[PDB]
Amino acid sequence: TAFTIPSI
Amino acid sequence: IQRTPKIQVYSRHPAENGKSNFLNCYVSGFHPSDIEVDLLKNGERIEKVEHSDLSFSKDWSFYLLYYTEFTPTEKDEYACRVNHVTLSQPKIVKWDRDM
Amino acid sequence: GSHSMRYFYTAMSRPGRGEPRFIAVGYVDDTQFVRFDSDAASPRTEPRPPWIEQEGPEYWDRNTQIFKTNTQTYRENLRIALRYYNQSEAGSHTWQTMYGCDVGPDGRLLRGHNQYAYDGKDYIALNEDLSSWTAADTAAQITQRKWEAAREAEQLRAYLEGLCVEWLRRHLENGKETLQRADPPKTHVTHHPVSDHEATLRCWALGFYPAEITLTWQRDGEDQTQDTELVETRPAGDRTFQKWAAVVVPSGEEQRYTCHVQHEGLPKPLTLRWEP
Repeated sequence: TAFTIPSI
Repeated sequence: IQRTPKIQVYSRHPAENGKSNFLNCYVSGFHPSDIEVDLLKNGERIEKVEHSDLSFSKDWSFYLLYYTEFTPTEKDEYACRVNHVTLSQPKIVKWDRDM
Repeated sequence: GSHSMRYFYTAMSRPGRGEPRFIAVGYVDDTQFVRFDSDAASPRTEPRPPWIEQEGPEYWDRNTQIFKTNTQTYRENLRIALRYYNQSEAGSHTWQTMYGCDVGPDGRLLRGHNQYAYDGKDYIALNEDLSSWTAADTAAQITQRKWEAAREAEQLRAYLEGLCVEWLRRHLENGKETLQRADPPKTHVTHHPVSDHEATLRCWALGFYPAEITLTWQRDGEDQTQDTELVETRPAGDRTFQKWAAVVVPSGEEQRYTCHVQHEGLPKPLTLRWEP
């Protein structure tokens, strides 16, 4: 559905 | 760093004096995202104007679509007024039934 | 032919005017189907295409949740990014990310995507092998070893190869009627005088989807690339697009010019001329 991106 | 926007004023369907239609002004290739747009009718700006959600191309510059319903007539004049951070002053573009 | 589901995130910092804003939009080829804006009164994921609407509560919930976290995620990013570049808390900076999965005319995963850009410049990007990263500057390399250290690359893949594609396939079925239908352009050439010796020939292509097209002009069979004036492909508003080419010819020779058009809606390429 949508990804939970990791911080920089 | 900073890129001034490109501008396109046209209609959804071919111009037909009398029949109704849609007025389009498409801003593209600008960065940063912050920008102001106005649709004009003989110098005065239309009240109800809608626009597209913010998105960008693969060179990262942003793009948006501003549209409004209208009935193109013989003498009525229309244009787009755009202002960016890359602009010393606002830029106005006249609509041309042939472009 | 082949399709793709794609996501776009954009975050802007505004010193004094509140927490940084986050807007997320989702596509499937050139069609949009979702939107999320931390700057809306009561933010939630909203539909933008008819077909997506049939999804149940859960879907909308889970997504809105993911999007709320991502709002906090990118806010730490704007903050962090300041230390990576020795920037002050007084300026405004945009963060841009893209990520998706292309599928092939058959169903299986064709290729994955994920890039990042700070203020329009490319920061870091996962390579097509879906396991390593390409950094653009020392800052980016700080980000890289973090991601390498946390096996972040693997997570992304498990998605791109699983969830992402599994949905692109579903999204496509519920949207057969439009997502999987090409609308070939309606073409025609126009004439516009200019000088008693010159004249403009404008080749049009209207109401077409998807937006990928190709309009070319030719003088005696040879290309007129450096003499043609192409306008960016602009959206019609009804979901289709428009585009036009132009070339200025001498009065008389107009018949020595031929437009050429290609679009997946066309079986075989086209060839038009001026029909006076």
